[PDB]
Amino acid sequence: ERGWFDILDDWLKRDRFVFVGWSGILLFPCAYLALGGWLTGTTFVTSWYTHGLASSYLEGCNFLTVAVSTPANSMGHSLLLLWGPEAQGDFTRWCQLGGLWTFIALHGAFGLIGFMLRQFEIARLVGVRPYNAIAFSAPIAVFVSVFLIYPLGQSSWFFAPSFGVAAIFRFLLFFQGFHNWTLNPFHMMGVAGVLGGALLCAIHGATVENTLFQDGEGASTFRAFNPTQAEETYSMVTANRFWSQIFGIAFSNKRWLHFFMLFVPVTGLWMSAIGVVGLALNLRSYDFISQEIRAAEDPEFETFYTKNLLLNEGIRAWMAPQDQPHENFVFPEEVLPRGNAL
Amino acid sequence: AELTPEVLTVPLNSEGKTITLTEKQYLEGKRLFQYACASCHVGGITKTNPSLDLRTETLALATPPRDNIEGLVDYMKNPTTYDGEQEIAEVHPSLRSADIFPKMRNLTEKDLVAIAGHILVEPKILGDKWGGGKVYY
Amino acid sequence: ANLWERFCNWVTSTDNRLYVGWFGVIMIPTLLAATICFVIAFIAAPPVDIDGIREPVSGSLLYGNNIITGAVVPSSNAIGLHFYPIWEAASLDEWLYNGGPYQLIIFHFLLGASCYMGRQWELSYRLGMRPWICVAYSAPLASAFAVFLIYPIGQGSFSDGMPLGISGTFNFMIVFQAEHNILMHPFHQLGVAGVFGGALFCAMHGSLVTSSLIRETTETESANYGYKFGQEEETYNIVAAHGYFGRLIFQYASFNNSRSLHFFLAAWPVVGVWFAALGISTMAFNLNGFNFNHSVIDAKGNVINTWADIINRANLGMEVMHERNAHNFPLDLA
Amino acid sequence: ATNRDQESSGFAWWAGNARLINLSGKLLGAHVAHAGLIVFWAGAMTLFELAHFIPEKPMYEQGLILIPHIATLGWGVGPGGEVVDTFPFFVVGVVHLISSAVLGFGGVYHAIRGPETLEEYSSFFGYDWKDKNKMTTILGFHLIVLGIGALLLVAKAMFFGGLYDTWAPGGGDVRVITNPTLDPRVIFGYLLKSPFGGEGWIVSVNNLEDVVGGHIWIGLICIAGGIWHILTTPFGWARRAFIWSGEAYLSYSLGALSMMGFIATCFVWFNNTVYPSEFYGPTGPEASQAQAMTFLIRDQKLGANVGSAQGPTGLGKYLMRSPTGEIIFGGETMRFWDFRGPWLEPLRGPNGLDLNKIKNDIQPWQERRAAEYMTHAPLGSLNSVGGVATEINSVNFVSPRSWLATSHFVLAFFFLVGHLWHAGRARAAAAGFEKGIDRESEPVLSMPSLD
Amino acid sequence: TTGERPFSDIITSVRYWVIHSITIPALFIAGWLFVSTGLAYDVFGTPRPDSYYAQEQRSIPLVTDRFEAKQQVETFLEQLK
Amino acid sequence: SYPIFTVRWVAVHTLAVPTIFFLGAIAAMQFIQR
Ligand code: CLA
Ligand code: CLA
Ligand code: CLA
Ligand code: CLA
Ligand code: CLA
Ligand code: HEC
Ligand SMILES: CC1=C(/C=C/C(C)=C/C=C/C(C)=C/C=C/C=C(C)/C=C/C=C(C)/C=C/C2=C(C)CCCC2(C)C)C(C)(C)CCC1
Ligand SMILES: CC1=C(/C=C/C(C)=C/C=C/C(C)=C/C=C/C=C(C)/C=C/C=C(C)/C=C/C2=C(C)CCCC2(C)C)C(C)(C)CCC1
Ligand SMILES: CC1=C(/C=C/C(C)=C/C=C/C(C)=C/C=C/C=C(C)/C=C/C=C(C)/C=C/C2=C(C)CCCC2(C)C)C(C)(C)CCC1
Ligand SMILES: [Cl-]
Repeated sequence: ERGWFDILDDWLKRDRFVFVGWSGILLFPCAYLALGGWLTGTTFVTSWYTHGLASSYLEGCNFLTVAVSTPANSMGHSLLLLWGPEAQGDFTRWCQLGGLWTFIALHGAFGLIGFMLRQFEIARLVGVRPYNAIAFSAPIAVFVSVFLIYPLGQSSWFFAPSFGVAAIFRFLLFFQGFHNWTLNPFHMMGVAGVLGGALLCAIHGATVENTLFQDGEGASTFRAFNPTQAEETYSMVTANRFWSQIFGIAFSNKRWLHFFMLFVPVTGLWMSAIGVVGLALNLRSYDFISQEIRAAEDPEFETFYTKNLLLNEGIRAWMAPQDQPHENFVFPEEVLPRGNAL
Repeated sequence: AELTPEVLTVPLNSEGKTITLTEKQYLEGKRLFQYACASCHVGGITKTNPSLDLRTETLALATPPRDNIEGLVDYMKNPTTYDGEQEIAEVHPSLRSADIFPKMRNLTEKDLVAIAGHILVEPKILGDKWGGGKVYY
Repeated sequence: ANLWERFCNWVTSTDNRLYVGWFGVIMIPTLLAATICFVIAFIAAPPVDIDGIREPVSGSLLYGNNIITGAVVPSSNAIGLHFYPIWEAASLDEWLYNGGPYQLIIFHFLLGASCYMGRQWELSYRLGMRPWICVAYSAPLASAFAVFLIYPIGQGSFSDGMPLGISGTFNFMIVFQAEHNILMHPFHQLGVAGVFGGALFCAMHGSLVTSSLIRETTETESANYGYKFGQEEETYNIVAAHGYFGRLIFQYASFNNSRSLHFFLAAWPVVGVWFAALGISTMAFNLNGFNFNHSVIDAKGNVINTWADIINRANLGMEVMHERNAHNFPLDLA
Repeated sequence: ATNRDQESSGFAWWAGNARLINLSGKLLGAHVAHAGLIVFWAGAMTLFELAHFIPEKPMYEQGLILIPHIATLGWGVGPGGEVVDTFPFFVVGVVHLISSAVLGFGGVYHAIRGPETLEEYSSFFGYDWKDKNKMTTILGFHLIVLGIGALLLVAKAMFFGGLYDTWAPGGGDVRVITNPTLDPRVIFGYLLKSPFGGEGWIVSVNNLEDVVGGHIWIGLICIAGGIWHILTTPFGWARRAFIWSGEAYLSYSLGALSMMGFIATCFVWFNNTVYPSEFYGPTGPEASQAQAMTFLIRDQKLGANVGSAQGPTGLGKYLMRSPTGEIIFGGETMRFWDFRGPWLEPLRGPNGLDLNKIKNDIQPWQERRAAEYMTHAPLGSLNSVGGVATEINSVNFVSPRSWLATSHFVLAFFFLVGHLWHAGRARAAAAGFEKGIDRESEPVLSMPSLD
Repeated sequence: TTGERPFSDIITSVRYWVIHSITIPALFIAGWLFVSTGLAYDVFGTPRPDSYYAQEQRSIPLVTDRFEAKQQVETFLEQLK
Repeated sequence: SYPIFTVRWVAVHTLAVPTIFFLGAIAAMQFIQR
């Protein structure tokens, strides 16, 4: 049977400069539209009607301050389809209401699905194991938990991260002030995975580069390697003795070493995602009850935990009126928490 | 919203005469205020003495009144304490003390008017932000 | 074979289970001193007047702390950058009140860790290796210098050095944001690219090598038994790995030279963390992140807020609340 | 194309300047052309500064780093550091810029026209890195040049107009230095001071007599050592301790430059004598003390007894004791009580700040000086918005002390990395394994197992 | 190789540059004019510097209803005189 | 010898064509005054 399906399959899987595949039918339009929407919005589109913010090059923002901002809080969790009941097919209104945000987030989510399908598809054609796709589950878990689950637990898309450099910084600081997110052990595990992954990346790269066999005569050692050679290009034995004597322990199994390099950052990102799922419901690690009971009764008891909550309290009171304009917070000067003099 | 002649119309003196600045005057006042004054007066406050600001309501109750062009131009020639009782040229920049405040040496009478006009117009634009300090940033 | 040569040959011997070496002669006592003091202080030290205002902060477990809130508390703001060894105090009780232990721990630790870096160079020389592993370690080492020594020097006090604790670290980060807007500094941004990229390329390299392991085992056994320590032949097919990843992106975005691939794995996080360490070290002299507060103005002159101004609101809340009793004058100039 | 590709030389293009290691003639050209770049920048940057300079603004409000260096040497300034004559700044710039063409000329000639190697052309200018005698002779010549350079500063100070003295009675002025400190206990006592707070090692030098006398000692020492190294060759203990190669010698200098960059970073951050605050702006400690002074003065004028005002913590609101008893400014600036400055010392008594002087002797010029420094604290953003990180746009300011300290920390750090890179490589190349491990001779395979 | 013409071949060919010395500046100028004619403002609904606020108001025209949001924005746009 | 219009050709231009148009738009913005 060589019908139209099989002929299409032939054309999709041609060895070309940019491989396409069946996954490409999902991947390429969604990736292109998510990226083009971000570029279109950061260049031309305002956040005046949803946030009270300028957010485009057209308005005078720079690369750090442009964003595609979330919709107004009054949209709730609306899909904000261009043809939906809010914009009613009006492209200019759609832009003013935050439609580009759900546009980017939703095409981005399906683009990510398409990229992971691409990893499966190419792996199956070339004959390799699909561990690259498996590792890519971690960025997907992060994207889905932060950009979809988190706002879906909150009141509206408004509290999702906006797509911009400084907008994401605001998101970090909001999470400190409101959620005490540095205190969360699921974030801590994520920090461990990311920093441990960066550590492993540096240390493996340097160890290989400093246990190389002399396989050529030049002072540039890069040339003395051939992709099809059968020999290891560096000494696992010498590397093992170095770290055993420097650090006490060392890798001795090169397969374990490289699975571990997959394992550490992937696991950390997955742990951080779980904690953000909790924050969707405000299920925070905000306090230590034992600390609060002592400190309430004993005005001489002070720790770095209690010092940090006062910082959180400042963040909330000083940023909330501008950051949540739909709430109409009016905080007179006399209610604002402040230390002496400042 | 636009910088209109209404915005640029400020009291010239205490008797109720007004004067209408040009946009070029206002913008020149801003540049010269930044040059000579904003190190202590950024945003209409006073970093070395926060009890006294450049809000028009505060300038109105100074002695003599400073909420108009002539009062402000006089202040930059011969500044006084808030109650008028003492002359503070020795510690506040002025034409009288241009020898010890060298940035005042190249200000002309026309510059003093432009600086004065900036001080009187900015609160009409910024509202509470002018002289309000960090609470309004 | 005199006694000095014997001692020199033992010190530099490549047969010791842990290499000592000449750097190790400084490393071992200083690290032991710092470790012993840290453990004792973390468990049992009494509260410390970190900001010099007779307002002691409790850092140890026996005084009401858990693992997350506990710290060794930086030394008193009244001491500033003065040297405060035990023998400068009238008693141990004075030394403990003023945060003496913090100074003892970080000075011994920074010495010990600098010698740890020399020791990495030294052993590579004894084994006939190339010498640059210690250059990679200079990135985390420089970062330690930045938060324990350089930042206190520029601000004039070890009381603004990073605390030795988990929540103390968070306190340091939050106040740093308030006072320097580090999120808007391109060196911290390069640092984030360093560690986000390092974690990405770590998972990348690990998954690609794992994806192209040559079948040497049955399904009931760990594939790790397919590699034998010391074997001459490579354990995965880099051509198949390059063939997969080249098709994932495009052919010329993929490495087929393992040496330059591994050089890239070394360089990217190390260079990024150098920039992060330099960010902390230059904000120690108050060259702060980008300030776009009120940068966008309308035709009349109304301020139009951007996300930078929202960040500023959060920074203000951090600023006005930190060290709530320590400021008598309106500007927090250090 | 001698040694001008990777095949002939062994070095790829991105390490291309390593192809010069044994080509002394082209290497000479590279060094001379590069010195031309240094001299070019010095001349051009000065002219740019002068073109952009308004004499009525303080230097530190104008982004100047070179004119402050010239003014400190006593050219162009008078009492209080006021600019009286900008022509010296013009001369310094022009002469450096013109000289860079001479150096650029000789650099380009030796690099691409002259003999590639100098050993065949001249045994005086030729050298072998391994010739310990020749290398110490070249070193000796340059020590003599450096020693002469240090004596030129002494000559400027003692015979050609003097130096700007921020501490001069009457507000600061150019002063001829007639009795430089020569007592070696003073000069070398600076070298044995602790580098911690209240001591400050050599960064604490606080008077021009010590500065000038130190350069007399440094000049002699450099000239003597330069003669010593012309006439001698390294001793046996020295021969066994070092690696004798071009890359090794480079690495030692990289270590030395890194150390000097870190010292300069602190010098400009803390010292207000050879970096006068009139030209560079107040130090960080200085501006913080000046705020306390400003509000002590304001509040005392309103009728506060500042000696007895208890602050919210129980410590004095304005005044307190240091850990050794001295009367000092309160608030967070308690950390900066080691600061010394001409505008503050008249209030100092044997016990520290003197309450009678505070009540009676504060002069208007001190109030002016403290308010000026408080409002030019070395704080500012990367885009040069002056002030704390939370300040709004308005003031275009970053202190020269911040520009100079940050730039030289960054440079000193990377030069430390360069030292480690080249020292580790010089060691490996001398021993013969800088290209990797010999498979048939892998040292670990001949060692006993660890367990 | 995958059969397409090498990029280095293409971008050093005179024919490539004959074509793209026109198509590149033409696109650039079209982008410039999209802004300079003011058309970008009207396509996307972005305020000009003089249309963030009415002359005396200081309140944001914030959208506060889901299904009348379109009418709210149009009402805010009327109130700019 | 080689084709002109390939998949790679389309992918190059779907990216390159809007980029240039946007660079011109953003260049124009640098001359807008309030
Ligand atoms: C200060 C920076 C500096 C200096 C002084 C040098 C100097 C040198 N390099 Mg190095 N190099 C540098 C940076 C520098 N390089 C950088 C950044 C890289 C990375 C790209 C390299 C990579 C590199 C490689 C791969 C090689 C060199 C080589 C050389 C040497 C011969 C160059 C030659 O033959 O060119 C010939 C070039 C020309 C004839 C074209 C113009 C050259 C002139 C000098 C331009 C000067 C213009 C100037 C305005 C004129 C002023 C005139 C006026 C004063 C009268 C020379 C000593 C070569 C070498 O080692 O040979 C053994 C060599 O192979 N360099
Ligand atoms: C006086 C200082 C000095 C001197 C004479 C040398 C000399 C040498 N170095 Mg060393 N090096 C130094 C300091 C120095 N280095 C420092 C401070 C570092 C730490 C960063 C290094 C790190 C280093 C490494 C890692 C290597 C060398 C190597 C070499 C050799 C080849 C150099 C070359 O051709 O580069 C060619 C020049 C380039 C390719 C250009 C680099 C471009 C830089 C990164 C731009 C920096 C940005 C700029 C400051 C600002 C932005 C500009 C932009 C806006 C336009 C040569 C002997 C190589 C070697 O080992 O050979 C034996 C080598 O692999 N060096
Ligand atoms: C000692 C070095 C030094 C210092 C402390 C200063 C300081 C200053 N300069 Mg000067 N200048 C310098 C060198 C220096 N400059 C050089 C080399 C040039 C020629 C390019 C100039 C030409 C110059 C001009 C034309 C002007 C100044 C101006 C100024 C003032 C404002 C600076 C500013 O806004 O920067 C902005 C900050 C940056 C651009 C940050 C640069 C970030 C770099 C690229 C990072 C590099 C990191 C490292 C070196 C690379 C490592 C790579 C790694 C892989 C190893 C400030 C006083 C201005 C002024 O006010 O004049 C009165 C002004 O108009 N300078
Ligand atoms: C330190 C840098 C330096 C060094 C070591 C050399 C060394 C050499 N040069 Mg080169 N050259 C240089 C810089 C240098 N030159 C400069 C700056 C220029 C442009 C002027 C030249 C232009 C040049 C040419 C055109 C030629 C040489 C030649 C030579 C060779 C023979 C020189 C001789 O015998 O003169 C004998 C010594 C003297 C005549 C004494 C000169 C005294 C000077 C001019 C007065 C100033 C002295 C004082 C210390 C200067 C302080 C400068 C400081 C402030 C910067 C010798 C290898 C020749 C060559 O390569 O043969 C093939 C040759 O033809 N040079
Ligand atoms: C650029 C300057 C320079 C350089 C590179 C050299 C280089 C050299 N000198 Mg020369 N020397 C110089 C200037 C210089 N000298 C000057 C100006 C003088 C006159 C005072 C001398 C007088 C001199 C004598 C008498 C001798 C040398 C010798 C040597 C050789 C051995 C150096 C050595 O082992 O140091 C290593 C340093 C030490 C062993 C010092 C002790 C180690 C201490 C504990 C380190 C302390 C470090 C600490 C961080 C210090 C911080 C600052 C401190 C002051 C507080 C080496 C070739 C030796 C030689 O072989 O002559 C032929 C020798 O006998 N030099
Ligand atoms: C710090 C060194 C200052 C500079 C520079 C400028 N001003 Fe100032 N100003 C300063 C102080 C400490 C005070 C209070 C003086 C007092 O004790 O009464 C003032 C006051 C004013 C006022 C009066 C405000 C009022 O009465 O409400 C005005 C109008 C004023 N200053 C204007 C002004 C101008 C125009 C400046 C640049 C030419 C300028 N100041 C600089 C501190 C400092
Ligand atoms: C949304 C939407 C859509 C779409 C659209 C699109 C698709 C677009 C695209 C667009 C695009 C596609 C754009 C682009 C742009 C680009 C740009 C704007 C760029 C720039 C660049 C630059 C600026 C660069 C820079 C740099 C760097 C980064 C580094 C290197 C160096 C340099 C500096 C060069 C549709 C219609 C469907 C529908 C509706 C909605
Ligand atoms: C070798 C080499 C190199 C390098 C080179 C160099 C580095 C060079 C240098 C050069 C130089 C270093 C040059 C210089 C020149 C200069 C000049 C030419 C000048 C002139 C001047 C003038 C003409 C002046 C004028 C004036 C006056 C007098 C007055 C005022 C005004 C004015 C300014 C106008 C490279 C890397 C490329 C590569 C290849 C090899
Ligand atoms: C000018 C002046 C002055 C003076 C000064 C002086 C007098 C100085 C001196 C200085 C000096 C006099 C210095 C010294 C230095 C030294 C060093 C820096 C050393 C080093 C060493 C080393 C590095 C070694 C090493 C080693 C070892 C240890 C072992 C074996 C091997 C080797 C060799 C490697 C004063 C301050 C008064 C004032 C101001 C001005
Ligand atoms: Cl204070």
